[PDB]
Amino acid sequence: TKPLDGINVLDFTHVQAGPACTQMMGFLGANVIKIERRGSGDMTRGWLQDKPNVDSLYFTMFNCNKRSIELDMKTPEGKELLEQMIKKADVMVENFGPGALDRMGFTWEYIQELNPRVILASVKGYAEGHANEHLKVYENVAQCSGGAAATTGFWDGPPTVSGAALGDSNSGMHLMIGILAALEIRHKTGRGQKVAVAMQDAVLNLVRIKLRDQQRLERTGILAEYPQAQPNFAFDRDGNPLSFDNITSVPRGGNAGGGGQPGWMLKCKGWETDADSYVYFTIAANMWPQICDMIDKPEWKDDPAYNTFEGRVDKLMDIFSFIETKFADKDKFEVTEWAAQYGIPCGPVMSMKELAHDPSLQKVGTVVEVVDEIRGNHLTVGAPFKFSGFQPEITRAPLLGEHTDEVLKELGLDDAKIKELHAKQVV
Amino acid sequence: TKPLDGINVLDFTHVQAGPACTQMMGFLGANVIKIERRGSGDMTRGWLQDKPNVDSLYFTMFNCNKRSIELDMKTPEGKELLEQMIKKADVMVENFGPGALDRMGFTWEYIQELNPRVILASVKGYAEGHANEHLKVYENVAQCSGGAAATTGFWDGPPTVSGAALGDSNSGMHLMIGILAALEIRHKTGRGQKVAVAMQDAVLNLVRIKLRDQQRLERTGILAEYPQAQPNFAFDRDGNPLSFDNITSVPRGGNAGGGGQPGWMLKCKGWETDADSYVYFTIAANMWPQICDMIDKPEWKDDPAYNTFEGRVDKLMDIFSFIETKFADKDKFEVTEWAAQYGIPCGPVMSMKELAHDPSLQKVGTVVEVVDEIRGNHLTVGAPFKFSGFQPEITRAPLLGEHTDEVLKELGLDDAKIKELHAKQVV
Ligand SMILES: CC(C)(COP(=O)(O)OP(=O)(O)OC[C@H]1O[C@@H](n2cnc3c(N)ncnc32)[C@H](O)[C@@H]1OP(=O)(O)O)[C@@H](O)C(=O)NCCC(=O)NCCS
Repeated sequence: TKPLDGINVLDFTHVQAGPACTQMMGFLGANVIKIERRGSGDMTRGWLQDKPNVDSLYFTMFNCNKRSIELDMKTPEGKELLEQMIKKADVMVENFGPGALDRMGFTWEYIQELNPRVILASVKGYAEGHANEHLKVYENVAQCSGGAAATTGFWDGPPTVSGAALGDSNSGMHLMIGILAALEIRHKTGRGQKVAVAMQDAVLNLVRIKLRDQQRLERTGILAEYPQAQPNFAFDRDGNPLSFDNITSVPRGGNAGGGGQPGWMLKCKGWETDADSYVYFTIAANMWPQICDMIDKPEWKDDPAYNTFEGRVDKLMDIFSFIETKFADKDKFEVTEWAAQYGIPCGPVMSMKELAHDPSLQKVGTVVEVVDEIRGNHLTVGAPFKFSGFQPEITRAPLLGEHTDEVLKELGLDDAKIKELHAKQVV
Repeated sequence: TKPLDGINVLDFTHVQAGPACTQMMGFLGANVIKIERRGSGDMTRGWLQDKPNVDSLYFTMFNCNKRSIELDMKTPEGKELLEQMIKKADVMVENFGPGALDRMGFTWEYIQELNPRVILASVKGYAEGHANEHLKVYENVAQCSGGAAATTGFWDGPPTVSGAALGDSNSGMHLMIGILAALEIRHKTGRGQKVAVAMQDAVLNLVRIKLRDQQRLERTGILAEYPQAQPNFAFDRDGNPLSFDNITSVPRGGNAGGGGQPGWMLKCKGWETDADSYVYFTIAANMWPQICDMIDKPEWKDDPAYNTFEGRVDKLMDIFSFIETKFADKDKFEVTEWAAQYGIPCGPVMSMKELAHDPSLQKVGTVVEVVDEIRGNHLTVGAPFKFSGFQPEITRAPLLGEHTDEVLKELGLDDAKIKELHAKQVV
């Protein structure tokens, strides 16, 4: 009915990486109890707010399907409460930076003694045992540490950060694989495990195709399909030409295909006026004829300077310029619909405005209107996994300490034991 | 002792998205049996080969921990073998493009009739029921459909793809979450499920913070922390300033922070000839004092134009421009180490060559040497999740059809039948 119904998650996480993971577990039915610092709670609450003294969108789009309890974990009575909650939890999730939980008294070793069944899941910057184990890491630092930044953007520009959250949310989703894997192993052992994802490794996993390319480069000295391998196409900022004579580490390739077969980002009508008025167009080698028909170049079906991967390298960027020319007069949608007639893989650059209001994404539950009576409704990204046997029921993100008392009742605490704790500045 | 021990995966997948997912399952212990086209098989085998007549690195770095059987599924005899295999399978992963398996005869409904326990997992371009459900989609096409390209690169350049495989490996990791969540649910119901991830939605899920930004922009007309909101810093290509006056959809922000904590990509010594000689440098709020001592500008500790996020977010670029000057004569690693002395969140852009031979990434098992006695050893990325109770065991990718016979014999077949199928050109 819902894969994580009845899994309870003691969630210590803050910001993006850890909360993204617990939220998505929440969307699959887990009972996520989020533990927050007394007074402020999760930073994201006060970051980039749109209305004052209202939880930010940063917070709400990463914290639906959870309850909040405030807790000072430095206090004798808070540690006592934690022990009870650990005994009821299936997974504890944390992204606190190294040794921190151990310093609260909750080493993996003691946790095992409190609940041999509980899984301990962590996000960190670097793996345990890495020389950089101790370094401090946010989204873009991890994109840098993991290879994305070096391999993204252009040959004549800097390393470029990706808009997508290659380091926070992607670590989050990786962690969520770890957690589920550990739940799968517990069915056979009766025991919990420790599991950790490092932002660098999560990034690296997504840039695995670039570690393909580094080895290709080391062994052959060239990467035929990169723009720098087309003679006198690519120039550094001083007008000097670029080739694989000089390159010993995988370079930026602009809008080249990557793991996609050859491709490029082509202008559509209005690109001067509209930043996102562009398609991506792919030359699959198996599609050469189809493409010649579309662009009205029958002469290129048989010329061997044009009809194999190999002949095409001499000229790839000239081909792409010539295709661009046909799109000169059509918006990205006309171009995608035209391309689709030929089966060619080609699609528009969707702007975020287009995405936030697309009827298709709301039909399938991928953009979702969350009903929030307190802060006002708001959009969010649902579950990118679709299942035959159930639908996520997303509900609004918790207010600070909203559920503190309700959670203490589920633990078995009389109403005056709760009164004590508020006054003691534990909760 | 290995989370997917005894899970049997009927793997139909090719290229990157699907295989990434089944490979990672194989690392966690799954019995992955890859079905391949008679004669050529997975097209990655012959795409960017480094040695002739040898499976490429693209194939080997996405197809460890699997066996190969060749099979013609359009044949009566091959459908019969498929039915037998589906009855032994726990999960059946596919990325064929829509309706394809249904046309082979294996609709979800017949599959259930064969095995009410099997999970059917799919990668698709767009979600079932989306207007674009039928479009063909590779890596960078999905990056475009999902919002990443629109929000990646610079305000004065084109939408830009990421070097990270946001569309393929990303999608395959999200699928892997769907698969594990379905295995968790099957312990409770005894039943399999259908599960699908669309590349558009996998991308969009990593781009959630950009949906936060769209809504902030819609509600307030401005994004204070984006470069375009510091007066006269940002210019479009032909001499004209840029502001949020004109911007209704989240724009490209160069190497801005992404979140609530501003950062930039900063030149280090050697940048004019070394593409990856840069550092990312994040102004955390709490860390401004320490930033002021590393810099040796102590005037900024009490100047309110300088010591608050509100004070800071109109001179932000001037500030990075001056921190950058401190780094002109030091490298990457020097700068980072200077910055760790103050717990400042700063790190190097790692190059792919630095990462390919980094000793830490090899010690923690994230870059792993694969022992491949037929093609030569090669590197690959291993498990990004680290577990206290087991270690993945990485084992080389299969030769086309290497395991056909072996797998037919596990299907209870007879050595006469086997040699008949080879001859009948079905295997
Ligand atoms: C995000 C990150 C950089 C934030 O750093 P930070 O502002 O220093 O916050 P910390 O996580 O280190 O926690 C602050 C301290 O207060 C403690 N603390 C936090 N909440 C508490 C509470 N509810 N009660 C008592 N103590 C608490 C922590 O144990 C920690 O203790 P310490 O002084 O012994 O180190 C850090 O958590 C991190 O690098 N984690 C891994 C990677 C990551 O998630 N970063 C990207 C952000 S999405």
